[PDB]
Amino acid sequence: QELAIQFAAQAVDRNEIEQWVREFAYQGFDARRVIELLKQYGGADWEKDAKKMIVLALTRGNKPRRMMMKMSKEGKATVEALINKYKLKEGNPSRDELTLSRVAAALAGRTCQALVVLSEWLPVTGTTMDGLSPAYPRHMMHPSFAGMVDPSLPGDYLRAILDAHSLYLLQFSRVINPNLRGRTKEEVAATFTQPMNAAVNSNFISHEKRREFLKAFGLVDSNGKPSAAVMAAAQAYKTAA
Amino acid sequence: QELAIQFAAQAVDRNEIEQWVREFAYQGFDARRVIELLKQYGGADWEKDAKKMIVLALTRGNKPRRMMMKMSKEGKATVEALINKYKLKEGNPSRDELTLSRVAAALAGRTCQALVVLSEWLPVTGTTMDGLSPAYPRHMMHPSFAGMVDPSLPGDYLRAILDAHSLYLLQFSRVINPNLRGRTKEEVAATFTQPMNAAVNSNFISHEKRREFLKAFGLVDSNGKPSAAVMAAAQAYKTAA
Amino acid sequence: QELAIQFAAQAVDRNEIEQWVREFAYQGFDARRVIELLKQYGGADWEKDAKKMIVLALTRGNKPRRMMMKMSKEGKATVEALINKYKLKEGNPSRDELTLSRVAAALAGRTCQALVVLSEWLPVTGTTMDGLSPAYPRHMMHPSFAGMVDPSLPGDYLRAILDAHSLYLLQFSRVINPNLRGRTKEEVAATFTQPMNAAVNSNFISHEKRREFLKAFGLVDSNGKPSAAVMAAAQAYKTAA
Amino acid sequence: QELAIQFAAQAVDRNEIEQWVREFAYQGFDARRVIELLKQYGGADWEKDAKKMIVLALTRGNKPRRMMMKMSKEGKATVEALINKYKLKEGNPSRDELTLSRVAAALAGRTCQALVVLSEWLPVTGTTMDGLSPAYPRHMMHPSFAGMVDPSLPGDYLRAILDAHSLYLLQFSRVINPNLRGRTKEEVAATFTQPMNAAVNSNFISHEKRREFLKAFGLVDSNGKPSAAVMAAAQAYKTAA
Amino acid sequence: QELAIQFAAQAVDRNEIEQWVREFAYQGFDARRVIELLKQYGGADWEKDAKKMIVLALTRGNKPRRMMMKMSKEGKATVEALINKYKLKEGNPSRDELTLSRVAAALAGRTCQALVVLSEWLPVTGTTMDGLSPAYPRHMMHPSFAGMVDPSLPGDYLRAILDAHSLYLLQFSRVINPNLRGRTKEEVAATFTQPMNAAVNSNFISHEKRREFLKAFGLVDSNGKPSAAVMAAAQAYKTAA
Amino acid sequence: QELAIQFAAQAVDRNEIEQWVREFAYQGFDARRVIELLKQYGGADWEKDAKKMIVLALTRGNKPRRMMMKMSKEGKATVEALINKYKLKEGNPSRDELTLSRVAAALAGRTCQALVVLSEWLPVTGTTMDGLSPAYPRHMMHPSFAGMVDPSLPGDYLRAILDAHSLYLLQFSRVINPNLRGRTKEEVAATFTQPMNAAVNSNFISHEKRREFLKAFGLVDSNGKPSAAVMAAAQAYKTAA
RNA sequence: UUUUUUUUUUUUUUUUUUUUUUUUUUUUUUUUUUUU
Repeated sequence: QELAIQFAAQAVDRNEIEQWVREFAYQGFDARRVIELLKQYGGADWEKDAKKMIVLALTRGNKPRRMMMKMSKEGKATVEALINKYKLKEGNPSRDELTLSRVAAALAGRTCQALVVLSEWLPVTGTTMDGLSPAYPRHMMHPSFAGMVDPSLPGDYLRAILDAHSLYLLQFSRVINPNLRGRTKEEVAATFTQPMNAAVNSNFISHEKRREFLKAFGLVDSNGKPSAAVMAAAQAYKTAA
Repeated sequence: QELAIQFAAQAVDRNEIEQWVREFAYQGFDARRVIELLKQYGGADWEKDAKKMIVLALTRGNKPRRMMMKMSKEGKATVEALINKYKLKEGNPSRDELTLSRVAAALAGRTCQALVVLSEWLPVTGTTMDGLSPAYPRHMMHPSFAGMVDPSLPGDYLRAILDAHSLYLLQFSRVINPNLRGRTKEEVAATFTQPMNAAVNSNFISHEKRREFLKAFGLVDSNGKPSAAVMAAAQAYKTAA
Repeated sequence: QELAIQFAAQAVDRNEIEQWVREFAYQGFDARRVIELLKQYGGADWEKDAKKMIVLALTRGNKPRRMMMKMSKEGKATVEALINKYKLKEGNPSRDELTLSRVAAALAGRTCQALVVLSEWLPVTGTTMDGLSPAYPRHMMHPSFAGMVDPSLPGDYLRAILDAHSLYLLQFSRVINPNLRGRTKEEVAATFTQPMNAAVNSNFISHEKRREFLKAFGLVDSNGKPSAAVMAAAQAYKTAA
Repeated sequence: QELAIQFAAQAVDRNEIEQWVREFAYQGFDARRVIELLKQYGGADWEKDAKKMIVLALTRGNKPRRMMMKMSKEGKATVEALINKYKLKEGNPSRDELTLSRVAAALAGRTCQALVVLSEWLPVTGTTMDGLSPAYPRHMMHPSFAGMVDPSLPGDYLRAILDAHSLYLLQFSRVINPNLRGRTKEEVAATFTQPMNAAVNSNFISHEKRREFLKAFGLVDSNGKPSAAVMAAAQAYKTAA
Repeated sequence: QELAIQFAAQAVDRNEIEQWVREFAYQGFDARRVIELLKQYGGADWEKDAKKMIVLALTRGNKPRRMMMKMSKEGKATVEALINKYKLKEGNPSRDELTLSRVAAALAGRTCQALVVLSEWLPVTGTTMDGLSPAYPRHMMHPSFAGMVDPSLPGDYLRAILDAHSLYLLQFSRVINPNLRGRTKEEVAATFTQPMNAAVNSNFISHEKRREFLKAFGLVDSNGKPSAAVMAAAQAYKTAA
Repeated sequence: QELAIQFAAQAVDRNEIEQWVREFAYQGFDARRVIELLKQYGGADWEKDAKKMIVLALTRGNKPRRMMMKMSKEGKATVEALINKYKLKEGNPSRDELTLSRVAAALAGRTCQALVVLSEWLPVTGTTMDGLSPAYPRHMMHPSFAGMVDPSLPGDYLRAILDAHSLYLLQFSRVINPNLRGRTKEEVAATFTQPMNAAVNSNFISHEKRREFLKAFGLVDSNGKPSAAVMAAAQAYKTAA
């Protein structure tokens, strides 16, 4: 009956396992087919509407019918136009459905750049983040930044980017979710660490191209070492409450 | 399909984003509507009644029907006269509605000045605040002070004003809300930091005019550096329980 | 629309605000009404019955019908005689109504002196308070003592009297209220600090006359500095659980 | 109206207050009523049965019908004989009713002496108490010991006896009451301090006679100073968890 | 009425109290009844079946009908044969009833020796106990060990054996009782300290014979001083969580 | 009656006890039944499907119907075929039923080898484990590793492997179980230590064969001493929160 | 001298939240609690 030893003695095929992990992957976040659906509904005006949807998701939220209740007449007409065109939903729906958070996650490059302008209009302001860590990087102030993180970066550097980004996520998750307010750092960390690592390890946008974005935003140097601003934020998360 | 890199490589238009944030803005509070409604119901006697309502909201509270139960005959007639004229409500109602807290928040300048006289009649007395931080600024002893804070001030100075003001808010929020009494500093901070930052970043009263008020109250010097009293209160909040 | 600056630029009238704070004060002014009602129902025998009501409120409680259930035949007749004459009630009723706690609060001078005799008959004994702070002042062992506290006293000294008195209130509030037993020092403090400060800042009995009582009880010296017994009790409250 | 100063200036009559406190006293315990009922049901064999009831309450508990379920045939007949004769009950009944705890509390002198023999048969053994404080006084190992404590003893000495006695109460109350196990020393203190002080300040057995018992048990010397064993137990309670 | 002083002045009869404590003892003294019942039901094959019942109670538990559900066909027949012969029960039944835990408790000498062989088959393994205290005594790894403890041993030595044994009980009680998992060291201690002390102070097996067993197991030396392994485990309980 | 001493004086037969522990063992024989059922449903294609089920259980989870909801068309396909063939269930079912966790536990050899390829796809990534302990062993990244642990290894070495493996289990159990997030290290340890020790002490795969696997994975040397990576992870668990 | 638990637990690019929260010279509890 002890024939499992022979099954274990078998040489592991690296690519045979790589085929099944991509097949049995946690699908739902879409990312690559978000752009496929954006051009399907939007057509030619998909780029202008995507820019509108990034500002909308960053300042207000993910639920479009809830934010429409407390909004201006000018906003009410523009938001409803996007819901009836792109068939936008709220929460975590199917693979073929679109949400405001999914549009911001797929176009992570434009989203991170928009955070420099939209600094004091976010649920967690830049001044609040500056209090925890002096001169906190504005580009890290959204969960979609995890899609811009290069996993090929060295261990100490990769952890320094993720720990600095987790400082915002700790504050942000407690603001948007009221039942996580009383819960400790470790309890809050367990809710955002899983979708964060999934966005870093996603095959969408190559390792070299992702590294170029981090250099352009002024997060890492020519080699890959993070800036003093990132290092201070990563150290602040270690002693955070 | 990976054409999102080209969309991300695009230079972000600062003013194009500024147009949409004002369009998709959160329709809440608005200090302009309060003054517009005060002159609509009051007429000419709106300034004298506003002075009465600021003192009423400072010493008693926001609920007018609840405070009327335990009040003198002189007060009962004057308070009911304001409810039937200005159509005053309790809690968080619609944009077209008025509350005692909204009147005190819109006219933040007069409210701040009234705290110097009404020091020992507040829920949190000046002597109690003096125990935590020696010679605590009396002008910071109301959540409406956030509307007098200048966001154009340097980072270190802007945080010093907000941290000093948060020392009162920590004590005040635990007094008016009984379920926040047992909860830690971080838990209490999360409830008042959001409407505080919204009042600082609000377009009502220019950055230069707001800076003049802080100088007049004796909080900041000719340049913008806060006084020793403000600096001690900001340091006290860092080590607060 | 930004005309609130002109309303704020107005010079604050100290006495105009002083008129409205007394008008919009909590209830239709206490203490004075109690003595006015005591002479109205009692007549000439009001002083002897007040002495009886002080001993009754200090040893038993505020509810007269509840304490009558577990009392001697001699007590049952004397207590019922006071209820039918002075129309005594239980809890927090209207301005024109009388309670055993209100009689003890109005005549704070006689109440504090009675605590020296009635030391081991209180819910919190003198021996129990002497364990927390060596030689705890017996005169502070009732919430009515707040009416004998002089607010004109220097900041450091005024806080020393209130912190020493709060050490008793922390123990007393947890004894009379069972749901406050499990709650921390900060949670218990928030329930008694509000009516305590209201009795200190009350206009009943002059600042100079109140200072004379504290000197007579042996709490403060000829100038206003509290005794070693008061200073030790104030320090004990800072490290109290 | 400020004529309360004249009422307060009056010299407090020690004896006049002493008359009303005994008149308006709270009834719950019995002491005199217990012995009156023991001779009423027992008659001549009341002294032999009281000795049996002290051993029964000390080793087993207060509930007689519950302890009979897990007892020998010899015990079952003797215990039931006491229930049918003295009409013994369980819990906190009326003044005219008797319980095993009330018999042990009324005859505190015999109960404390029985603890020397019944040392390892108690819920909290003498060896367990020796671990907390070396050579712990055996006479203090029952809540009925509070009835033997002399309140006329000096402050430092009176607190030393109560703090040493509370060391047992802290362990015992957590053993019999399972919901008090998780609660801190201060939370446990609040449940036993009220009936403890009531027994100390009770008029049953004079101050001089109570002092003689403490001297006979070897707790205090010829003057009133407690022994090294009591002093060590009082110091152990101050640092107890 | 104060005639209790005369009743207390009476000389306490050591043996008169000793008669009633044995009469009013807790029905659990089955140490004699178990062996008496094993000889009645089993007969001559009682010694072989007792050895089987010790291994069964140590590895599985005290519920014979519950453990039979998840067991081999060979075990199912042997276990059911013991239940139908000795009339074995589960839980806490009457005096003249037998349970797997009662058989292991009565024959404590064989049970403790079986723990050396059955080390990794217990609910709490020997390797787990070695992590808390290096080289933890295997003979102490069962609540029945309390019946092998000599109470005539010196105070410091007696406490060292009990504190070392309590380290296992703390780990064991939390494994078998799931609601005790979240509860602190003090809460768990209160549940096992009472039946532990009862087994130590039990008259079954003389003080000298009990001391010989502890010497034979290698727990105490020729005089009575415990080994370095026992001393380390007693120190580990003091700093345990 | 005290004849238990003679029964205890008897020399314990090591193998006589070894016969009864295997007879009165928990369950039938798990791990053996899994392979027996895999060949029963699978037949010849059981080895290829087992490799697919290992990758599926490691990356997603134990519930097959829940993970199918958020998966690709290619993924939804291969998973549903395995449920209808092997009759796969979710949770803790009967002995004759199969789960994804049971397949991974029985074939522990290939499961440990799959973790060097699938490091960043696990709920707890390798980079996260590297932060707690530098260069954490990738073969210890699953609860099924306990089945590869050799119990015949020396005490200090055996504890070093289990303490290093417990570092992952502490992080993993808090990720998959949300109510264990707030609970301390000791509370989380009590839930995984019991099934861990059961897999180490299990008779499936001999002690010598298990030792060969740990040498092949690069965990222990030629004798049995663990590597510096394992020693650092075991030390990290001792100071872990 | 009781409690006898079980290779289990499989969570999720989302939980997107609001210038709000306005509490009270009040609260007046009782030699009890007796667990295995």
